[PDB]
Amino acid sequence: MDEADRRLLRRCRLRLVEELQVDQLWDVLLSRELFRPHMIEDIQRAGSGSRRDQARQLIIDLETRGSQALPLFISCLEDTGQDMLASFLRTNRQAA
Amino acid sequence: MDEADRRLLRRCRLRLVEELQVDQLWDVLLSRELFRPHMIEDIQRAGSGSRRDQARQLIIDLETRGSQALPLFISCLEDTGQDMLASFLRTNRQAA
Amino acid sequence: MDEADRRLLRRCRLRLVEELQVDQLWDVLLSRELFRPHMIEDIQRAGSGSRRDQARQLIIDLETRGSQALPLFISCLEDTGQDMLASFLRTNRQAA
Amino acid sequence: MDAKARNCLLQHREALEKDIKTSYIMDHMISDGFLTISEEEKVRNEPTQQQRAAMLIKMILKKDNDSYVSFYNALLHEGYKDLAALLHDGI
Amino acid sequence: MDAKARNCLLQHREALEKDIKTSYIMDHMISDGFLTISEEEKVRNEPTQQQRAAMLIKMILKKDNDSYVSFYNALLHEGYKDLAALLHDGI
Amino acid sequence: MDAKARNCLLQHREALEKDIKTSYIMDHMISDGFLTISEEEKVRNEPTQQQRAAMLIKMILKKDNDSYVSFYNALLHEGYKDLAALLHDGI
Amino acid sequence: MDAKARNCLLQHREALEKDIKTSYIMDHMISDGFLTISEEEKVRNEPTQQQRAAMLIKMILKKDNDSYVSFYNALLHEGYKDLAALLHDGI
Amino acid sequence: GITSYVRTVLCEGGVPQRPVVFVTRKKLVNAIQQKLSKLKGEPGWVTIHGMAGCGKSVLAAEAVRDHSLLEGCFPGGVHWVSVGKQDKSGLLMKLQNLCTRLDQDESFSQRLPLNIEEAKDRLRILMLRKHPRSLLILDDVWDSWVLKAFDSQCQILLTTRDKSVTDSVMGPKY
Amino acid sequence: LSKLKGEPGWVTIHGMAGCGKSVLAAEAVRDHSLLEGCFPGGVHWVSVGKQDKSGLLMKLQNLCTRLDQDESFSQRLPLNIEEAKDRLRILMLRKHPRSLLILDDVWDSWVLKAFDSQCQILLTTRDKSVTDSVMGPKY
Amino acid sequence: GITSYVRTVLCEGGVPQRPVVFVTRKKLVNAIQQK
Amino acid sequence: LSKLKGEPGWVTIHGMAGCGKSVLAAEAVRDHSLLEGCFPGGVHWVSVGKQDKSGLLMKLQNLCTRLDQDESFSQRLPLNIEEAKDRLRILMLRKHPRSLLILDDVWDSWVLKAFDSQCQILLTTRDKSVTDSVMGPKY
Amino acid sequence: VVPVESSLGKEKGLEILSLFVNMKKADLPEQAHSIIKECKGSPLVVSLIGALLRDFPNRWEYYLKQLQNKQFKRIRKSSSYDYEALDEAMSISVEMLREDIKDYYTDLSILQKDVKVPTKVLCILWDMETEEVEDILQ
Ligand SMILES: Nc1ncnc2c1ncn2[C@H]1C[C@H](O)[C@@H](COP(=O)(O)OP(=O)(O)OP(=O)(O)O)O1
Ligand SMILES: Nc1ncnc2c1ncn2[C@H]1C[C@H](O)[C@@H](COP(=O)(O)OP(=O)(O)OP(=O)(O)O)O1
Ligand SMILES: Nc1ncnc2c1ncn2[C@H]1C[C@H](O)[C@@H](COP(=O)(O)OP(=O)(O)OP(=O)(O)O)O1
Ligand SMILES: [Mg+2]
Ligand SMILES: [Mg+2]
Ligand SMILES: [Mg+2]
Repeated sequence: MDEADRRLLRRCRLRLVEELQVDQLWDVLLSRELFRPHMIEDIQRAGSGSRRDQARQLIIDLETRGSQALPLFISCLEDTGQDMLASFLRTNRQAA
Repeated sequence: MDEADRRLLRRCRLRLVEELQVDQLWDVLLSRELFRPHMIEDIQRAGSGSRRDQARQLIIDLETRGSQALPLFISCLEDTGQDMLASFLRTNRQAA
Repeated sequence: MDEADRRLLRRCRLRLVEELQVDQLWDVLLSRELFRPHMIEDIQRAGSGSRRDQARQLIIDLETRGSQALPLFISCLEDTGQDMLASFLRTNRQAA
Repeated sequence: MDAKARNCLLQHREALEKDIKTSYIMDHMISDGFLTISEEEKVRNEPTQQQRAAMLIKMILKKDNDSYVSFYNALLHEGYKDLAALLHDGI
Repeated sequence: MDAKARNCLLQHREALEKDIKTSYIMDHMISDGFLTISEEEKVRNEPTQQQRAAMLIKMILKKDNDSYVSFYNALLHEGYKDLAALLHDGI
Repeated sequence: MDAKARNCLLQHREALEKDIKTSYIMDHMISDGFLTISEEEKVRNEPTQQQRAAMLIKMILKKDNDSYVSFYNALLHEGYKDLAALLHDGI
Repeated sequence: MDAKARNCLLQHREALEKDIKTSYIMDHMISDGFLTISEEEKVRNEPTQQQRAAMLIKMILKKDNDSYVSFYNALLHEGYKDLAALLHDGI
Repeated sequence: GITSYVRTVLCEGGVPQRPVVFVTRKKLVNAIQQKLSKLKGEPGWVTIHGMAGCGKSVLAAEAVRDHSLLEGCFPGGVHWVSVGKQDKSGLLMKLQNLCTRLDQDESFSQRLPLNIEEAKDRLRILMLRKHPRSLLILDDVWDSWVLKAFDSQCQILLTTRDKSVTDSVMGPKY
Repeated sequence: LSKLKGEPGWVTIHGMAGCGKSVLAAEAVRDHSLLEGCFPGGVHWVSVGKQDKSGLLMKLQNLCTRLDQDESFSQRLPLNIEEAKDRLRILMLRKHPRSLLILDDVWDSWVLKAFDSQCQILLTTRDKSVTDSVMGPKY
Repeated sequence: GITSYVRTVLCEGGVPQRPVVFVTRKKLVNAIQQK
Repeated sequence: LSKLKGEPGWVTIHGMAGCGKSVLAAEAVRDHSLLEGCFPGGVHWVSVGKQDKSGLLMKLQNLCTRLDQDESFSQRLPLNIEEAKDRLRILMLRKHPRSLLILDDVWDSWVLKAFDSQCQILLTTRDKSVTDSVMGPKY
Repeated sequence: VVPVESSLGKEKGLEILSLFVNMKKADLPEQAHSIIKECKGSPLVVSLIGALLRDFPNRWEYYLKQLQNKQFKRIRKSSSYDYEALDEAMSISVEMLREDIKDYYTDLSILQKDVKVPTKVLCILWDMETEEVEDILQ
């Protein structure tokens, strides 16, 4: 995963951990092979297992998923209906 | 970073290490490029990793970030909502 | 604990921590005196306290519990009903 | 390890450190018998994951060829496809 | 510093080293302007807190009277009441 | 300490370092009077448990006979049965 | 290295030593292949960061032109913008 | 119009300040300076000469007195050495003294060379790394071995009475 | 004395013997206003007296030791007058940027030749011929 | 065509710079260099 | 040799010339059991020979250099025998707590007077008169 | 070992002479061609003549006849090179030879500028046996 995407996930930390809805993402992250089944459970069990803790662990692990981690993540957001979040991320990566 | 700002960070050591809230600063320090991702991790892992130890390492490393280190630091404090701390620092640098 | 057992537990690390069920082991590790009450709590508090982290710390500490650490560990696995895991370990040590 | 192996690691050790999570990878390497418990704790003890990755890689560099393949298989098995791809060159 | 000051320090430097934690005290002395960043790192770099305390005290001994009062105020402000009491004699 | 004691330690100090965890053992000792808080921090400050064990053992070797028994009782009390067994020879 | 390069370093080596943190910079230079592990430990072994910086700079001064650019890129990449600016003159 | 900064560099260099009662020689100063500009890089020697008391030193001091040629051209500071006339022993001391002057940091060995060549090494190395963009000016000079000694491969300009003096030396001469 | 606000400069004060020449020098600097605003550098006084070449040499080393309180500069002392001149100039230039040096007596020119650091030094004396070797504004 | 860098290494080495009035001996230089 | 488990002590071994006197000394310590349990300190051997006062002095400095491998102690060497005695005693006391020193020959008392560090030293020889100046248990 | 014969090239020396006096090669005077023949490619002689000419462009023939004279005491220049003149260099070489050898060289003096003499005649003058005579020459 390049520095631009890693920095983007860092700068956007708050917006992300405040807005991410993970309940319906699990299957899409698996279905698109963004994360492996073992990591998915690690994320769901992160911290207190609260939506925020899960969301935070998800975006941190994202840095380790390769060059297509972000656009793949964006695709999962969209098929989950999280359009504003997907939009914000897209506009940022596309601002190049 | 000039001597006035270095001296200011020294004289204000206590107030700073007693008041600094770092949890929500990380992303702003990164987003404003005050510190580099590697240093940010070094700060978070400083000492026992306690809020104070992190806060102390942050303000020490600040001396090495150039002439805009302080006003940039002040901007991160403000976008974190640490208004009294930002105010105190501003009044001091502006007292010239 | 001899080198053969120190290597067997390592080569099977995954199959172990990636299979180990610790919830019902605690009392058996204590009841058989495989570990001391304070180490048991250290293991349960390992990392995020996740089953995996606990399982990983358990098998690492096992190296320090003497020559009967493995066969004693195997006995705890069996009285916990973890037959496949106990079987795999037995077949390996018995392959001599 | 091989020259091309050691060099492939060095050539991509930065991209690796910036992404990979050491715990799962060390579980594999421990199981494979290419990483020790002590080595594992030195890596885990690092303050940030970038340093843990850095320490792991630092260690693997002084290891045999089989450890290069163990690390490569672990990356694949753990979802680090693109990074495993970059290392395919090395052996 | 004064004779009585320097001597009061020496008379109790052992009890001090065996109890005081330097970081908080150095925050105060840095703010007061009686300790430098370099001096602070030399103290912090010491392997054990007894040596850090020992280094701090070693430094303060060659300092002016105001540093003796800065160290004394810091001790009080930091909860080392009994040790500040012992130093009350010195100035 | 006794020749056989000091030697028994040396004869098994490697197996010990490779397995024992110092904190619990130091809790016992620190209570027996054979270990000092400072000694305890020097051991705790070591980067790896093998070095902590190594430091503890390094210290115990220069100690009296009672410390050999304190360390032996601690090992037993803490579950290091086999290692306590190996030291039974020493006193 | 070049006269202007070496001189640019000397002209600003003091401002550099008073601000830069060597570890991150050495990670870059090691990766670039312009710093060795031994050299890295000599620098790291220094008691204070000013001496570490001083040692690094002392070493770079006897290096080739590419090392001057490696150090310059590292500074930029690490946030030492103003100091990299001052060295822009050198090559 | 002297810049404040120019004086600061010049003070470090040690060139004498121009006599209070002086009168510019614009054409001459301009010529030396433009020529002096010429060896933009790479070694090089400049000789200036006249019958005794022709304004030879003052021009040298005056030429460098200006900001434009010096500042853009010469990132290295200017060092002035007063060579005079010397027996072999006397010459030796000047070298050590230039050694002490140039190495303000003292990082280099406190011990001083007992051999001329070793001093030549300390000069060349110091000019090369410590201050290469540096220009060295000499005063008088009456025999060749002297410039042989200073022949550091780094620009040095000698101002004098004999023009024969810079014949031993190698590199472009004007 | 205020006049040479910056840049080198020498001041000579003279009278027939016992005219209050030193006391005035001490007295002039005795005041806060001229000294404090004007002279961020400290004031250093040297008692030159009358000297053979060897005697003069020692005073220089002694001024060297006096000025370099830190000792950062080489503990070794110059055996050559000029080298001492370098240590003075450099020390005046960096270590004590705004410093004023006062001299007492002085009976021959080479002496001021020695002290001719390009940094303000004021000599107080009996002969007014003495400061003729020197260069820079003289009052 | 001297590289700027070549001169920088050469200066450190201390070899004299070639006399301004010189004339290459290509064959000879080539032979020594190849050898 | 085991007998002086602690606290100073000297052992003398003697015979008419060529009785196996040294080899036994070398041989006795050659074994693990007595040495290892008993002697946490290393063993140091010194070949004293026969010496004029000046000659003796050097051996002491050489033992000084040998014992202080770290070099933490002053690089400068004592010019006085007693000072060397201090360096030995102190070094034996702290640097090598359980050490045993063996000597070869020895022909006059002042010599052992010199080595009389209060730390066990065993001298092997021809005269048995030699260890009469010394104090502490002798066997 | 790479062995440098002292020769140079007539084309090259003209190249060198031009640089010494700064003129298009053709613009060079008729005198110039002949002096180079004397030079025999010892670039030291060419630089030595060349610099010598920098001072006195008018006295061009003079040195021509001077080298026609065959004495090198006339030609001198201070130079980067470590000797006043070409005669100066040879003297330095002669001294080293061990005294027994040294006398022999002088006998060697008689031999023509351009004769490859068969070893024997050297044997005859020396009166010393052939296996020996070759080695000193070696
Ligand atoms: N504007 C001026 N330019 C040149 N000379 C001046 C000027 N004003 C006054 N002078 C006089 C005073 C000085 O004594 C003298 C300058 O000395 P200078 O030209 O350096 O002689 P010099 O150093 O060449 O002599 P020497 O050959 O003996 O070294 O000319
Ligand atoms: N207010 C005053 N001003 C000047 N001189 C005073 C005053 N009060 C007393 N004196 C006397 C006492 C001193 O001996 C003397 C002052 O010495 P001073 O004027 O420095 O002589 P001097 O140093 O010029 O002599 P020399 O030329 O021998 O150095 O005048
Ligand atoms: N097993 C043995 N034990 C003793 N001596 C042996 C043995 N084997 C051979 N030897 C011979 C060889 C040696 O030269 C000699 C041993 O020397 P040693 O007994 O140390 O004499 P010494 O050192 O007492 O003589 P001196 O009184 O002159 O010092 O005996
Ligand atoms: Mg002159
Ligand atoms: Mg007076
Ligand atoms: Mg013997």
